[PDB]
Amino acid sequence: FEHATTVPNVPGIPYKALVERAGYAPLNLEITVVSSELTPSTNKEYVTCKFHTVIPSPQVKCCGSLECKASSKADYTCRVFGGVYPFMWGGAQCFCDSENTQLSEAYVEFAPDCTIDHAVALKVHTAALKVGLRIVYGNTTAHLDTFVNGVTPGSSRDLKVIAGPISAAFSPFDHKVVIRKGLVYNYDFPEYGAMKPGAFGDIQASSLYATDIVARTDIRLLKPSVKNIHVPYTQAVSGYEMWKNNSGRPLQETAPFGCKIEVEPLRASNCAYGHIPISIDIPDAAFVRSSESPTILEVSCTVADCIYSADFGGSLTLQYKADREGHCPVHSHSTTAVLKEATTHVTATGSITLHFSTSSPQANFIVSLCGKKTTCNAECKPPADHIIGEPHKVDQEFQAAVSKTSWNWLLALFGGASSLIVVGLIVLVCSSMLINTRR
Amino acid sequence: TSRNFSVGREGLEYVWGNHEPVRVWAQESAPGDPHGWPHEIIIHYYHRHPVYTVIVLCGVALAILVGTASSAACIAKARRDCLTPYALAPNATVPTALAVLCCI
Repeated sequence: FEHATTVPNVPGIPYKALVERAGYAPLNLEITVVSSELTPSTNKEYVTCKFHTVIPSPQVKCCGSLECKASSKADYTCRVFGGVYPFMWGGAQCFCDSENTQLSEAYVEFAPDCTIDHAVALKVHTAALKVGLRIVYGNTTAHLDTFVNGVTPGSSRDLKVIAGPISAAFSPFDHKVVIRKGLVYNYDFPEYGAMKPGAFGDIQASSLYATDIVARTDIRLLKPSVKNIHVPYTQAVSGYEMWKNNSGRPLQETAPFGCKIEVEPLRASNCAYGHIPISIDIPDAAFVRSSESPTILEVSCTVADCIYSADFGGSLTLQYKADREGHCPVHSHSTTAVLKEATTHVTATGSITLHFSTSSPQANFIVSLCGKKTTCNAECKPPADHIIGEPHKVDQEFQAAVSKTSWNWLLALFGGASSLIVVGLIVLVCSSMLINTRR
Repeated sequence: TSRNFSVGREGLEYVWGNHEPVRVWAQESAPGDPHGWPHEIIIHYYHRHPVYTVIVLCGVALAILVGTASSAACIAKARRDCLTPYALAPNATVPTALAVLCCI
């Protein structure tokens, strides 16, 4: 049998529904989102970290001249200097006086500690939602993971639950995402090849162990001044370090909907947003004939004292008369009241306590003890506690949220105005007919 | 120190140092009684939803105003066209039978 619900996507809150087939005893349905994963499709561009400025030993063909060449090393900078006469510990390093040429080389590497302290630049496409469900039908519990797309039939044994499309398309990640030691940032990194000196991504490589590193770190080779051999150079600050100082707070702390940002793989777990249209094809054997379940002769609902809060702030006793003992499913036929119980034991004459939760200031709902709908009426006072540590089990509607005293006053005012204008219209027509008969 | 943070029906998560996050949700504990006198009801629903309750109260004020000024306008129109068309006609006499039934 096919049942189409709409489960609120809040992890942990059970969603209760009653499936009634003609000729078959009502079955209790219980859908819980144990966990959720928002996994985007990732694409790694490059890996960046602090650069190691490698200055080789200066070359002095120092009676003659040297030529600058081209190398594939990262940010390979070269410069030829006119007349040097370099010194070391030992005096003059060659013979001709001002015919001495020094070649300064400076490229960029990956720091030795980069295998631990590095960032990964990623582009993430549309995200996919996957949920863990705890469908409880009858007295059988089934755990199962389904894709939230509307077509994939994730099934544990014989449940065949199809998770409909999520009502709201939400993704806490931007197009470009930076991952550094497990912390996820939304950064607009430069593309592969567009290295900006002094900014994030000034040194790029496909991997840490790659030999095709590309860099642009603004290395300016300066003319030596001192007599001792020297490679004077100046450089821009590490873009990785500058970004680390100005990174802001991660997505783990700036995420919406209480999302838990996790890595390996990148995902946003336990996000509370939207509604999921679940469709369950319950196996036939779970249902039982209407003859097998006990039949309620008459029942009546009295509600002890209720508040409308997140937790189960309500109590309810109903006196029933059953002709046979057995188990009967209990359900609240209302969107603003949810029962804590699902099945209960009925024994001839008895009374049972059912705890519920409400968002309206009225227990104005219906309860079914394996059929035999009965109505409750009471006053739900506001809770004394201001802050609780548990999510609200029921959403806040309008006709429910407005109480009956306020409804009575509103209808008194509006109906007074409407009756006033109706009396005005009737005296209008009566006076008009009197005038028409006058002349 | 002390820090004041606003909590709503959706919740709030705060992390203090190297502590596990703790989440808190706000209940509808507005001052007043939703089932008391109208002023207590208005206090409750103004603390809960101010703009909505202002809209509803302005709606009832407009409904009473436009509707008392409409029934009264129609009443005055009927009075005028019951007193003028032949009763107030110069040198004309209207006895009690067709005067006092609506007039005065």
